[PDB]
Amino acid sequence: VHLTPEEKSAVTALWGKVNVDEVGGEALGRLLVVYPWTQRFFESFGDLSTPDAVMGNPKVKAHGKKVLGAFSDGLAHLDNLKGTFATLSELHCDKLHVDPENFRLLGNVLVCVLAHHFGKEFTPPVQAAYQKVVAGVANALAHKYH
Amino acid sequence: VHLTPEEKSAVTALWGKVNVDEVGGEALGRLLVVYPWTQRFFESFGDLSTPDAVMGNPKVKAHGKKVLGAFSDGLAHLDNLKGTFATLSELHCDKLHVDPENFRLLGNVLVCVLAHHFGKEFTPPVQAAYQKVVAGVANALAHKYH
Amino acid sequence: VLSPADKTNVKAAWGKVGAHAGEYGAEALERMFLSFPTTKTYFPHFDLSHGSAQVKGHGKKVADALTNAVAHVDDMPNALSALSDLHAHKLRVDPVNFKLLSHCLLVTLAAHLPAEFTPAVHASLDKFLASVSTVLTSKYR
Amino acid sequence: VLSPADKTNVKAAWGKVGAHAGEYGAEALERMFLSFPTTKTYFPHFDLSHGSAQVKGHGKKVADALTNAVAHVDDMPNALSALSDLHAHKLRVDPVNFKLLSHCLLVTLAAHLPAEFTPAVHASLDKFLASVSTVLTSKYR
Ligand code: HEM
Ligand code: HEM
Ligand code: HEM
Ligand code: HEM
Repeated sequence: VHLTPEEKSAVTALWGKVNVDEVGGEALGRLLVVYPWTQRFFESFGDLSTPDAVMGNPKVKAHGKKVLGAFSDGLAHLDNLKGTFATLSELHCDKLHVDPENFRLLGNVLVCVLAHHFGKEFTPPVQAAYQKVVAGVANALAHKYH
Repeated sequence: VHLTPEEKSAVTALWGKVNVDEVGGEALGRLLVVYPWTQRFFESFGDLSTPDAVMGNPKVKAHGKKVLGAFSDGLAHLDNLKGTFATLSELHCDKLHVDPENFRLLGNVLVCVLAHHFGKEFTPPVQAAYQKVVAGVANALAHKYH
Repeated sequence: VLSPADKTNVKAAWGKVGAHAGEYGAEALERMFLSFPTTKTYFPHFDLSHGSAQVKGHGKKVADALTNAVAHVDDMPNALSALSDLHAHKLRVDPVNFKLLSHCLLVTLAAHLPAEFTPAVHASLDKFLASVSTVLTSKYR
Repeated sequence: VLSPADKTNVKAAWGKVGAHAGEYGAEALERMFLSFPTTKTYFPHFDLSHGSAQVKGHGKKVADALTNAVAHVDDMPNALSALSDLHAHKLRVDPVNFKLLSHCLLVTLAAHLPAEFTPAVHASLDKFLASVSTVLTSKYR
């Protein structure tokens, strides 16, 4: 997407400090908790009945890790989010039947998780660089839908 | 905008049958009537107190045909809507302070107006090509917002 | 907030679709699927192709539900309750699709009720489909 | 509709903002103007530069309004009817923008009440901002 380099840099530096393993589990669990209809896709995941059932479900914690590594790869190919994500775009569509609006909810929840973790360190400006990225990743994922 | 030349041909054919005088007055008219808060921008046309007051105003009318003609112009440039509307984009941002979200509203109203008019001829397939167009123009108009 | 003119507006356009409600239903669905391909994510089990007997049946059901909302405009909450239940707890359709369908039914009506598809009746049906939407997404969370 | 549980969560989180509500409302506005510049179309008369007194000045008022909806959680429509009228007939702010400022207030709370910004509290506060935005845009047409 059209990040500016001081934008690319500020995103990059922060991403530097993220624990992907724990942060993926968190954004994924928070999605399932604030937008409960999104649980329609994770029924084989067991108990999603309460916030703790969701938040410590090892199945959610482990999927969260897969989603964030994929995300991670994305941040390395910021010039080419579309091809980066095209086989994942086709998977979510044709086999998963995932409405792309879910990609947008997730990005919003993730920004919430960056702020919750970095505090003051997640500034308005850093927030604006990340809003751009999540939008760039949601679009790349929605790209192969037909 | 990723239109098919078959979609480009269906858009093009329909558009050549369009009474711009009648369709622009009608599209601008119903925007002010369906979404009454878009009237804060046209305060100066004057009396916009009713469908009929609105629909009747020759300012509304002269201004709808003016808008429909910038639209025509971009249908002649489907290839570069952004380059075609950069200045129009900058004026609406820097001069008129219009939320681009209103661009979106106007494209949907246009689509109801082309349907209203072509009845039977405005098929799902033609509606679909026109949805893309209106989305493209909205985005191109949104482009120089800062 | 449906005003008495709005309610009138709506009872007259809709009384006119009359025996065609079902075809307008199937028609609004086909325009949605073509114009907004993401909405097809919800009907993975349907034959979505043109003239589908599946899309047909479905149009009727949607149109039947509108008809009954029309006739209970006054208590849409209670009248559409089984359905916000269904949508909220079983189907779990993201709220943003409600606007896409709404638009598509607005466009089917314009194309079919040239004479009644007046600006004031246009503003009314729009407000109408918008409160049906709200009622149907009221128990999501 | 806000459950008891929601109401409890919101009083409790709003509870710790306390004396920073205004400083948090200023900060939320700033996040908003910077992550979605289109919202700036409504503040063409304001100085939107960092530290702008105008901005601090407005964040306080917005903060105050929220504090009062929390204060009357059980009557939000009546506690806020006046600001709905404002937004509806005087200001005429497209509804989409209520969603952007709700998000930026969540982000601000998250950045400052990490201890309390829990998944249930987060679900609670989201439903509350959603329900405040719904009151503010109820009188549009
Ligand atoms: C940042 C956006 C996302 C990324 C990068 C992402 C990445 C991935 C990856 C890498 C996989 C595994 C692919 C495979 O099994 O071969 C996957 C699977 C899946 N994704 Fe996503 N995903 C994203 C968003 C979402 C959202 C928001 C939802 C629904 C709310 C979703 C629904 C699914 C489902 C249901 C699966 C398969 C789970 C299972 O194994 O049973 N995805 N995703
Ligand atoms: C849908 C795409 C749109 C196009 C192609 C467009 C095009 C135009 C054109 C061609 C003009 C004349 C500019 C000039 O003569 O200097 C203009 C002016 C203007 N436009 Fe738009 N416009 C669009 C949407 C909108 C919408 C939806 C609104 C508001 C709800 C809006 C608000 C205005 C205003 C307030 C002016 C100033 C006109 C006057 O006072 O005479 N525009 N636009
Ligand atoms: C105007 C708003 C809507 C109305 C009045 C409506 C009405 C209905 C009705 C009457 C049924 C059938 C229930 C039955 O046989 O028990 C149904 C089912 C269904 N609806 Fe909706 N609906 C609306 C919006 C939506 C939207 C926007 C979507 C997705 C884009 C959606 C997706 C579904 C699905 C997936 C089913 C299940 C269909 C089947 O499997 O047979 N609905 N709806
Ligand atoms: C949902 C949360 C919101 C709250 C609680 C809120 C509250 C307020 C308050 C308390 C005021 C000052 C009115 C007065 O002086 O009595 C106000 C004015 C205003 N609001 Fe909001 N508002 C909200 C959403 C929005 C949004 C989303 C926008 C636009 C992006 C907006 C734009 C404005 C503007 C332009 C003014 C007048 C500013 C001025 O002229 O000084 N509001 N609002």
